[PDB]
Amino acid sequence: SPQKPIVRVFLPNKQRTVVPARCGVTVRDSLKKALMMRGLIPECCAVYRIQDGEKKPIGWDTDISWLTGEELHVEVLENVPL
Ligand SMILES: COc1cc(OC)c(/C=C/S(=O)(=O)Cc2ccc(OC)c(NCC(=O)O)c2)c(OC)c1
Repeated sequence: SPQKPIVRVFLPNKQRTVVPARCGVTVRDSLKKALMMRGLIPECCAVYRIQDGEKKPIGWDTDISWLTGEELHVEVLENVPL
């Protein structure tokens, strides 16, 4: 059934957006909107999601429709954060 699923991304500065689980869409497209909805840009950010007290670094080329229902984190790449 054509349901509208969503995945919420925590933007930089501890904000949070929500994007539909865009099928055939990479993180970059979906969450570049996410940045722009805060007024930010996808250039200076990285995308990785916090799991069990840990971090699972996602790829900007990752298909976002697999990350549905799961909240992501976008963290500013300042001086290459590990
Ligand atoms: C900060 O930048 C953004 C922040 C947003 O939010 C904080 C939204 C979007 C909010 S939203 O409410 O439209 C998400 C959304 C979509 C579909 C849903 O069901 C199908 C539901 N269901 C739960 C509910 O209705 O609350 C929620 C944003 O969108 C581009 C950008």
